[PDB]
Amino acid sequence: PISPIETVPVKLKPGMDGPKVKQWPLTEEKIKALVEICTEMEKEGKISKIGPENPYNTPVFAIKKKDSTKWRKLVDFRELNKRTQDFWEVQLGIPHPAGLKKKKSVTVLDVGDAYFSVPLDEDFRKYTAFTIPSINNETPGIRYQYNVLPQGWKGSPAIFQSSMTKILEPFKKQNPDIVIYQYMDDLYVGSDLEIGQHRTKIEELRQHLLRWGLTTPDKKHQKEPPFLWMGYELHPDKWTVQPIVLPEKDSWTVNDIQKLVGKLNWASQIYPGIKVRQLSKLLRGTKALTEVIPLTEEAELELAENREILKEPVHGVYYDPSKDLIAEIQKQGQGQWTYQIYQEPFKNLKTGKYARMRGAHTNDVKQLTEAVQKITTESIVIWGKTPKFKLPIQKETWETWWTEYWQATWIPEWEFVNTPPLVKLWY
Amino acid sequence: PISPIETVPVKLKPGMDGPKVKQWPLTEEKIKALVEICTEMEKEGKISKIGPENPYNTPVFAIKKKDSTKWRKLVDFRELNKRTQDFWEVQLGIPHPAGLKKKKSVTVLDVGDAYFSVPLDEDFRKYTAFTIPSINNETPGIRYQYNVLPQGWKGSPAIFQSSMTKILEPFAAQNPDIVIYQYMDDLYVGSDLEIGQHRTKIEELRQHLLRWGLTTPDKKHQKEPPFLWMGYELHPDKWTVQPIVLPEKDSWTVNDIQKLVGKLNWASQIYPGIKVRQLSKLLRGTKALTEVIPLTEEAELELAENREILKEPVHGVYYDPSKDLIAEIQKQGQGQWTYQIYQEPFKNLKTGKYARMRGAHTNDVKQLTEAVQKITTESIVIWGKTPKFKLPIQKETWETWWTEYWQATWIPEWEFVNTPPLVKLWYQLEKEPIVGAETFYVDGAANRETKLGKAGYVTNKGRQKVVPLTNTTNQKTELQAIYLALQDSGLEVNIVTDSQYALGIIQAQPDKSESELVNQIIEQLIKKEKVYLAWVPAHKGIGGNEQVDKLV
Ligand SMILES: Cc1cc(C)c(Nc2nc(Nc3ccc(C#N)cc3)nc(OCCCN3CCOCC3)n2)c(C)c1
Repeated sequence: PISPIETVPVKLKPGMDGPKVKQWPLTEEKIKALVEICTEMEKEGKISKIGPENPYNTPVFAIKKKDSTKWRKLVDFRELNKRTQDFWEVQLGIPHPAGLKKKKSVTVLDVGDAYFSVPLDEDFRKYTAFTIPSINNETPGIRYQYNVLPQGWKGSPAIFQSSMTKILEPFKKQNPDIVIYQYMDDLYVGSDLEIGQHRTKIEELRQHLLRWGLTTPDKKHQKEPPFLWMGYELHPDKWTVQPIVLPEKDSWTVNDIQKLVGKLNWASQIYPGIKVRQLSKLLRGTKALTEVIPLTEEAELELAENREILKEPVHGVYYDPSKDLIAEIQKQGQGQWTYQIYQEPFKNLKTGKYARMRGAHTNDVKQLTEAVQKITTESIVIWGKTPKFKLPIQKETWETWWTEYWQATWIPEWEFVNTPPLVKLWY
Repeated sequence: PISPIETVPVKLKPGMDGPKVKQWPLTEEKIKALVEICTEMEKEGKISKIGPENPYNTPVFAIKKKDSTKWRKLVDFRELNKRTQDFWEVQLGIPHPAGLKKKKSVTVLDVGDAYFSVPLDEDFRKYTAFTIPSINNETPGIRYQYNVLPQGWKGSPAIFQSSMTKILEPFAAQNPDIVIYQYMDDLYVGSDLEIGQHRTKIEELRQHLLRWGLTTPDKKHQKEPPFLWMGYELHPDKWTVQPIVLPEKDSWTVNDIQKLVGKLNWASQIYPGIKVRQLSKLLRGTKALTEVIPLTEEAELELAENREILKEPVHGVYYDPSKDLIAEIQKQGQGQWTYQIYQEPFKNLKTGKYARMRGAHTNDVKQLTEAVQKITTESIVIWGKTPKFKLPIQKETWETWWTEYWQATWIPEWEFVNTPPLVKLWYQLEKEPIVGAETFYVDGAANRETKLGKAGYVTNKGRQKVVPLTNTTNQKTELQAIYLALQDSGLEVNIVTDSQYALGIIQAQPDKSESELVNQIIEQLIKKEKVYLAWVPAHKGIGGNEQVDKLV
């Protein structure tokens, strides 16, 4: 493509040097795929080899987007983002529609191929350097830097925003009810249409974007495949902050009423208007744990009142756009995971529960990875930004295998926890 | 001895300027010694004279070694180094021999002038200027620059490897069979070509390099293969560690123990069963180099154990990509582990161990899991794949644990090895309380000042006991109360405690610990048939709590 307007001048935060991040070691298989991909990109002007005078580095990974046959390069621009986008969230920020979360169906479209046309600022190219590593330190890595807007960079859709809103406008006029939102490499398209028409309307957009130059390889063929559900089609109407259920038993043992209640007494840190005392008067006899204790009048009156009080959500819990989002996840067994998204402790902006299957075909790391992506997509749709996870996993075993079931293009901030709670079935 | 290599463009740190430091006192007659070197360097085009205009002088030194037939002189560039840009960092680690492939023949070439053979960027040479001051009254001294990569300079290492790499490309592309490794001023060439063609090919490579001003030798090595490379010993069919010696003393300084634990770690890559438990537990604190540390009794057995291993020599085999990559782990009881990596029954590619100094309450299955983690990383570095594991654990015991553990855990394909000591689960807490079993409402309390406390219990059978405590803390009494209930109860027992801490230790199912109390409790839990531990809010609880808590 012809070089358009000269390269958009890109500056960074005052006194912030480029990213200098070490390159994770990779399998031979991945280095091979990374090599093919890069000599193919270099062959197309997208990237160029660099010298020892470029001291910066940004990690690279080989994932499998279609995971069918061919690989896909995933640059991790988390560090460079923090060093540039913080002044490209300000200088060129894309506005986040608060209505996207209310649409009946939201489809995600990868439009990452768009950027590969536009040149990047010559003076800025240096900071996009990445290294294809060598096994056993045989050869110093293969070093490239970008010549066009890199995928994974937040600064790319910011620079491409005008061109994108222009391509989209003649579709937004025909369909004024459809909310379209560009987060990085993806468009989030949400309509209140019925499922059948919503997909037909997405295909109209795919073809519209195509006859203006943009490809969107995520579709494959809808005609004749084997049994396989779509990659991404969300329904944010379901997404709320779920209430915590108390055990429904026909009779109660001391132990039952002692494991009481499912986060009560700590729920008093979430729902402050709770009295447990007239339930604590139901034992006081140094009883055998397995002994059955009958209900009294005042005991039921502090249960029924402490039950409908949990189905009435917290008050004063609002989103703070200056505070980062925090997502904690708890492994629950039986192929199930519970999570919470918050900013200040016990003030939950969102809670949900991921569920894969009964088991015997899916391991922990796969589940957690899918859960982190699943949560992150909720965070994007809802607040326009991603959370910082506190993962129930050893650091190195995540840093080894996270890229194995990672189908997403963005990457959230990690963090690893070491102390388990008693708050397992408290959720 | 220089070449028309494309120089690499170099900048200074954005706001900085060239170094304008000097040296006033001189070294007497050692000035003309620096003259003889410079003119001979100038004639070779390495340096160039210049008049003192817009100069950035850099201090100059001269130094002879013992019986030096030829003097050697060099410039301290630390100030300039602080002012020049950062580069792409040179080779982090080194290629580990266990992951090299065997060849019919290998050669090693030492590049001559190395740094002075590669030109320096023109617009940057102004900053490498230095002076040769003569006599007094500030008479016009001799001032030069550098036309090539200066010896000590910050950019010399990375620029050289960049040049060398570019220079090898028109030969590597004329020789796909030959593989070449670069490393510092060294070059390590190998091939499966028959020794005739290989000797010719090495000679072609030399003549290539020589026409690019890089001098290389025809016969230089003071010692032939095996190669005394990097603490290693590389033979044509095997690799091993360059011989190390564990020195014997009567008194041990921290530095000497610092050296010893390093020489042992460096040996642990091939010599199986090396231990650094009590030898490292001495360097825990307080750290002071010249301080003399008394050698403990257990630390002396360990050293004796390691000496017995280091006695006879052991070697490792190289990598065959066509054959499986197996790794097997053995437990060594005291929190330490060992592993071997191999493709063949009687030879190892390498060995190694796992530290495990995390926390004060740990578990055998978790430790094993961390070992599989450490090895998978090491495998991915050296060979670029993950090994098939051979592990001393039943699949029932593994399955039970990861299903029960709060963290996510993953483990690649692994097979059980019946060879003891096995990794078991020495006890499992009941998930539900036990009908017919006595209930022990325990609680422990203490004073953080008097350091006195009480550990007691009260049961549903009406039984009660309270034991006084000294030298204790609220966390010690909270566990002592549990331990007491176990002592006094039958083969099945329900225990109720008000301590998140206590329940925390027990529910972690540790089989070993660094607390004698916790270990004793473990012994009881193994001996009991069924144990259910239950939690209850401390302050506002049932009422059987403050019955022994209000005693303190
Ligand atoms: C001190 C030193 C000396 C040399 C020559 C090397 N290089 C080197 N060593 C070996 N092993 C060896 C060492 C010493 C002796 C003796 N005597 C016999 C075999 N195999 C290769 O080359 C292996 C090439 C494998 N491939 C081929 C292409 O894909 C990438 C890697 N390169 C090294 C790494 C260190």
